[PDB]
Amino acid sequence: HSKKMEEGITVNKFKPKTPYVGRCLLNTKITGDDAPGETWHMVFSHEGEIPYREGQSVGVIPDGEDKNGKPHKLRLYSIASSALGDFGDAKSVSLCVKRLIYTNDAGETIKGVCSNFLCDLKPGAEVKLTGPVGKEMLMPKDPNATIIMLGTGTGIAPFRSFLWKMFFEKHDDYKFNGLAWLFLGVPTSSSLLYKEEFEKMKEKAPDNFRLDFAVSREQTNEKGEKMYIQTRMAQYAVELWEMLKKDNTYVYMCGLKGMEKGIDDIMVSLAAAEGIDWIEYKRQLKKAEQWNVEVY
Ligand SMILES: Cc1cc2nc3c(=O)[nH]c(=O)nc-3n(C[C@H](O)[C@H](O)[C@H](O)COP(=O)(O)OP(=O)(O)OC[C@H]3O[C@@H](n4cnc5c(N)ncnc54)[C@H](O)[C@@H]3O)c2cc1C
Repeated sequence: HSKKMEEGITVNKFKPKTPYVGRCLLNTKITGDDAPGETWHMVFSHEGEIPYREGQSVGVIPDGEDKNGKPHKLRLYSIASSALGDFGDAKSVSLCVKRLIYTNDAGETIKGVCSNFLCDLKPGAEVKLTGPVGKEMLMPKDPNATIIMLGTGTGIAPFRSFLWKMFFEKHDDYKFNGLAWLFLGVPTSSSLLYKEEFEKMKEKAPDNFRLDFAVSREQTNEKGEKMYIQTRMAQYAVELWEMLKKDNTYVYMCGLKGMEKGIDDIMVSLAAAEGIDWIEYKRQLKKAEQWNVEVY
């Protein structure tokens, strides 16, 4: 029994030993110059060979060899385009990639392998893909579901996937009529990803879509606290709490591993005020497919 759209999904049609070789169509930097670190939206051609669904991931094998002459290990990326894709023909796949740069123990700058390879791609370059992978983050079957989406940074990718399908496409068997509520936490305004597409979706389905941003370094709450995602959520504590108690409410969380703790921290308090132990309630939601997590 699934409450999610699990029927007929494809998984691992392509594998690390026999990846699908697609080509880069476009690669654009989607963060502003201010932004701490860059994020790029890149689109690849797959000619219909990767039949993915919204919520899934692909694996990427960056070109080159590891320190032992073997091929690099794959890295996973949530797909950021809906199943029809950014061109609406089902033949392309899009990624949202943050370029990883750090400094090691000796103070030397180190570029992360797959992220820099991807962010550096030029239209026409080839890229090795595996997958599709994943079941955790598939959409609910119920077209009148209340869907709450909590993302940080690149974790916006699967919710973009969802939202294109819900609001930018016409489907013969699916018409969303519920309430979708996205919270997106980023550090700067220059780090807001796809804001312009979400603003058009809001205009289109004002009654079906709610939108909240948490820009940590630029926003504060009354106490004067930094606006983190849990910080912005708390401002709607009563409402969210109420939503969580309904059977047709589904929560999805995606992004940096850290976000999980601060959210559990708000929730623990909301629940206890009600005589509810968050740890057990959360476990029951996870079991009923209502609390869906992918952090990395
Ligand atoms: C399910 C899934 C979905 C994902 N979705 C996406 C997505 O949509 N977009 C995206 O950008 N990424 C996403 N990722 C992350 C992605 O898979 C890669 O891990 C990321 O792009 C970096 O890999 P890389 O090859 O560039 O880095 P690597 O060359 O693998 O470098 C990684 C290593 O960097 C080290 N490191 C990182 N920061 C520091 C620091 N400050 N100090 C010291 N060491 C450091 C850690 O030791 C780590 O093991 C996802 C991961 C998973 C599991």
